[PDB]
Amino acid sequence: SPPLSIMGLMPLTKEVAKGSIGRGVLPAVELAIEQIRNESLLRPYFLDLRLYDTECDNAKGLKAFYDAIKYGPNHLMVFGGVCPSVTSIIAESLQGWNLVQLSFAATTPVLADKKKYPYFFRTVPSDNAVNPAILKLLKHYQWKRVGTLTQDVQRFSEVRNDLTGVLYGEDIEISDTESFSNDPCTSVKKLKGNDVRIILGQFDQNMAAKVFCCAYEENMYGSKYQWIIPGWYEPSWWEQSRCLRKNLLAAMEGYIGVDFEPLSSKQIKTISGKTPQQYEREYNNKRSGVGPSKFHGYAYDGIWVIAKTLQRAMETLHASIQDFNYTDHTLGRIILNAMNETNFFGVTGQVVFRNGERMGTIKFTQFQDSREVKVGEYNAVADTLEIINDTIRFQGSEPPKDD
Amino acid sequence: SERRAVYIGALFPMSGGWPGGQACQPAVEMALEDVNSRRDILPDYELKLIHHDSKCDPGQATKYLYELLYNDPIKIILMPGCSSVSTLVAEAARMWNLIVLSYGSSSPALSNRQRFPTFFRTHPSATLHNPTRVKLFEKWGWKKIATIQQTTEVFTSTLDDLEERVKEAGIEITFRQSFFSDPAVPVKNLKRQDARIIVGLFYETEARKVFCEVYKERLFGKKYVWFLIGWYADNWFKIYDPSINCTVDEMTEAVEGHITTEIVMLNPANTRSISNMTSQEFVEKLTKRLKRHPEETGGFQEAPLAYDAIWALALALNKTSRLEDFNYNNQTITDQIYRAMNSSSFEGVSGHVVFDASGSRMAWTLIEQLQGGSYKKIGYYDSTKDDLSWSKTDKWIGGSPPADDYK
Ligand SMILES: *[C@@H]1O[C@H](CO[C@@H]2O[C@@H](C)[C@@H](O)[C@@H](O)[C@@H]2O)[C@@H](O[C@@H]2O[C@H](CO)[C@@H](O[C@H]3O[C@H](CO)[C@@H](O)[C@H](O)[C@@H]3O)[C@H](O)[C@H]2NC(C)=O)[C@H](O)[C@H]1NC(C)=O
Ligand SMILES: *[C@@H]1O[C@H](CO[C@@H]2O[C@@H](C)[C@@H](O)[C@@H](O)[C@@H]2O)[C@@H](O)[C@H](O)[C@H]1NC(C)=O
Ligand SMILES: *[C@@H]1O[C@H](CO)[C@@H](O)[C@H](O)[C@H]1NC(C)=O
Ligand SMILES: CC1(C)CO[C@@H](CC(=O)O)CN1
Repeated sequence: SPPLSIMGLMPLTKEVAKGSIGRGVLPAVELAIEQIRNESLLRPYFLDLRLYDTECDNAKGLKAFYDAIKYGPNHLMVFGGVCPSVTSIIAESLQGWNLVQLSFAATTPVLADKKKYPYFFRTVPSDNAVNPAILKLLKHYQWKRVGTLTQDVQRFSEVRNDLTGVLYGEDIEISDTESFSNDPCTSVKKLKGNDVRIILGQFDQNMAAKVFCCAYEENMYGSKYQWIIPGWYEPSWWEQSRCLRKNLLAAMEGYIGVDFEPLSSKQIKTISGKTPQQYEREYNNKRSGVGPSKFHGYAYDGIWVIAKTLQRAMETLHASIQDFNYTDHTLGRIILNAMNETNFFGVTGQVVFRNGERMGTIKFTQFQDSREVKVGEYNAVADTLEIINDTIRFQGSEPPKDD
Repeated sequence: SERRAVYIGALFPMSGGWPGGQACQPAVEMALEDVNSRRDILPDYELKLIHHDSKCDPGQATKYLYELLYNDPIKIILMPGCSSVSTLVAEAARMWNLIVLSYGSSSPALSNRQRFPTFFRTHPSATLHNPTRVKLFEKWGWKKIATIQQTTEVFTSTLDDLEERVKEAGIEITFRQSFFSDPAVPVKNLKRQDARIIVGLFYETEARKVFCEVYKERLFGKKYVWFLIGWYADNWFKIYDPSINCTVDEMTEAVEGHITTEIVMLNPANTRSISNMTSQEFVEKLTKRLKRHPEETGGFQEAPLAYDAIWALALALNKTSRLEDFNYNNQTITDQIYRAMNSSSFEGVSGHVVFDASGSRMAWTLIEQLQGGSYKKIGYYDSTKDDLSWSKTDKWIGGSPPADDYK
C-alpha cells in the first residue's frame, strides 16, 4: 500500500486564535479520509495527509512549509492555508516545487490572481463572491440606484473595488460612494443627504454597531431603507456609545446579511453517498468537545477534490507517482489539469472551479427582531437566486424604492 | 594557520522591476576580493558568497531562500536586493537567527523593528527624502503644503512619514490627493483648492500622465512649485508615450522649475574611503567587470551601496570574531553581530556609512531644479547633522520663490 502524501498546512495550536479553524475542520477531514480508505477509491495507494502547524504566522508558516519539504515525505500537493498573509506567501511560491494547492478557508480576493498564484485553488468562495449574489438581489427587487459604505481596511476596500466591475454594464447606479476609518457618522449623514435608500455596507463587526447607531440618529432605517451588509458576524454581535440597545435593534431591523453557504440545503446524496444533512450529523458526532467550524464542509469537500484529482492523475499516467520529487514539472501540470476538471456534488453543493476560484453558494440572511434568519440563496454556477417565499419581510406594503 | 570560510547568502535581482543585481553582484564580488586581501580586516576568516537570481520576485526568492537555508554550508548573513524580496527574507529570518542586510531596498515599511528584528540596509529608506523636503520648506518659509500620490505602498508610507515630520516643524498638509493609474481628478482638485507648494510621489510612467494634466490645468508657472523624486531617467518628460495627449514642448513647459530630491549613492568628493579607492576608481574598476555598458547595467547607481554593505559586514564581523560555531538555533552570535552592525561608522565608496535605530542607512540627499529643460544641482542635505550645502544656482520666475497662499 504505497502512500500519496499531502502537505496539510493550517494553524493547529490552542495559543493561536485561528487554531480553532484548523482544529474545527480536522474531524471533517478525518471522516473524508476514513471513507476514501475503506472504499479503496485510490487503490493500490492510500491518502497520506501530513499535518504541519503554520501558527497563523508568516515566519513560522514558511519554516513549517520548508521543514515539510526537507524532512517530510515527497508531497504531491498542498492542502490548506488559512491565514491570508501566510497562504499568499506559500501560494506565490508553489511553482518552485511544482505543488498544486487547495485551500478550504483562505477567502482573500488577492488569491484569484492567476499571474501571481497559478498553482492555487480553493473550495471556499472568496470575499468578492458576495458581489454577483448582491447583483441578483438588486435585479430581483428592481433596485437600480445604490449607495456604498466601506471601512478603509483592505479586507473591505477589496470587496468595494470588485463591486465596480460587477455593476458595470448593468442597470445599476452607485449614486454615492462613502469611506470611513474610525467613525461612520459623517459618511452616514452624506448618504442620507444624497437621499440614498439601498446601502451596500462593507465593514467589520465592531464598526457595524457604530453604523447602525448613526443610521438610527439619521433615521436611515424602516420602510424606506435597505441595508445589505456582511453576513459573517458572530451571533449576538450587537449585544457584546450614544445609542441604546433598543434604538440599535430598531435601526438593525430588516438588514440583509451576505456570506458563503456553509453546507448545501438540498436533501440529495453527495459523492460520498451521504446527504449534506447526514454528513452534518456524522461531523457533529466525530467533533466531540472540539468547537465546530463553518469551513468544515469545505475541508470535507476539499479531501474529495484531492482524491478525485489523484484518481484522474493516475489515469493520465496509466494512459501512457513514486518518482515524483518537487522536480517533476510534468506531474505538477497533470495534477493541475486534473483539478481544473473538478465537477461533483459535495456537502457544500456542486464543487466546480472557474480559474482556481470556487463557483459555490451565497447565503442571504435578514435581521428579524432578535437574530439573522436565512431568506435565500445564490447559486454562482447557474447565476440564479432563490428567495425563501414567506421569510423575507419589509416594514412597508412593498419593498423600498431606490429613490 | 588555516583561514576558516564564512558564508553570505545573497539574492540578486538580474531581471524584474529593479534589475539591480546586474551591477550589484560584481560590486559585491569586488568588495569580497578587497576585504579578503586586507589582513587587518578578518585575518582568521575568508568571506565567501553563495548567491541566486531572485528576478526581483518574492515567489522566486522563496525557492532560493529554502536553497540557502536547507543546504550546507551554514550562512551567517542574508543579503537581498529588492524591497519585496527583503520584506519576505527579513520577516522569515528570525526563525533561523539571521541578520539581513540589504543593498537595494528603499521601502519605508522595512524600518519596522517588531516585524524585521535583524534587518539592516546600506540603501536608505524612501523617507530620507522627507527631512530634505521639510528643510526646503523651512528655507523658503512655507507652512502650507499639498500632496499628490500614486496608490502604491511606498508612496503611502512616504507621505505618512511626511505628515509626522511636518508637524514637528510647524508646517501643515493642506490637501492630500491620490490616483491609481489615471491622474486627471487629483490634478483638477489641486487647481480647485488653489494649491501652490505640491509634493508629487509616483513612478516615471505616472509622472508623465501627471505632468500632461498639469499642463492642461495650467498648474505650472511662477505660482507653482513641484517637489518630485530625483531618480527618473534623464529627459523623462521628453519620452514618447502613446497614452499621452501632450507634446515634448508642452511637457517641457509644465516641468520647468520643479525641485527633485535623491539619495547620494556615490561620494561627490575626490577623497579615499576604507578600501583606499576614490569614487571615480570604483566606477572605473566596476565598468571593467561588466559585460555591458554602465547605462545598460541595472543598479549601476546602487552598486556603491552593495560594495559598502560587504565592508559594513566585514567590519562588524571583525569587531566580534567564534564565527565557525554559528547555528540557526542559536541567537548568541546573531546578537553580537547586530550590536556590531548597529555601531557601524566608516567611510565607504557611497560616503559615510551609519544606520539609524531601525537599521536604515543615513545619507546625504542631492537637491536639483529643472532649469531650462535640464537639472542643475542646487544643493545637498545632511539629515543627521542638519547641514545644508547651498550653491547659489536656484532660479525662479520674477526673481524669487512663490508663497504657499493668496498673497
Ligand atoms: C592609496 O592611494 C595611493 C594609491 O595610488 C595607486 O592607485 C592604485 C589604484 C594602484 O594604481 C597603485 O598601483 C598606485 O600606487 C597610494 O599612494 C602611492 O603609495 C606609494 C607608497 O610608496 C607611492 O609609491 C612610491 O613612493 C615613493 C616614491 O613614489 C617611493 O619611496 C616608493 O618606493 C614608491 O616608488 C606612490 O607615489 C603613492 N602615490 C600617491 C598618489 O599617493 C597609497 O599608499 C594608497 N594607500 C594605502 C595602500 O594605504
Ligand atoms: C479548465 O476547465 C475549464 C472549464 O472546463 C468544464 O468544466 C469542468 C468543471 C469539467 O466539467 C470539464 O470537463 C469541462 O470542460 C476548461 O475551459 C479549460 O480548458 C480546462 N483546462 C484543463 C482541464 O486543462
Ligand atoms: C580588525 O579588528 C581588529 C580587532 O579589533 C582591529 O585590530 C583591526 O584594526 C580591525 N580592522 C579594521 C579595519 O578596523
Ligand atoms: C532609488 C531606487 C531606484 C529605489 O528603489 C530601489 C529598489 C527597491 O526598493 O526594491 C533601488 N533604488
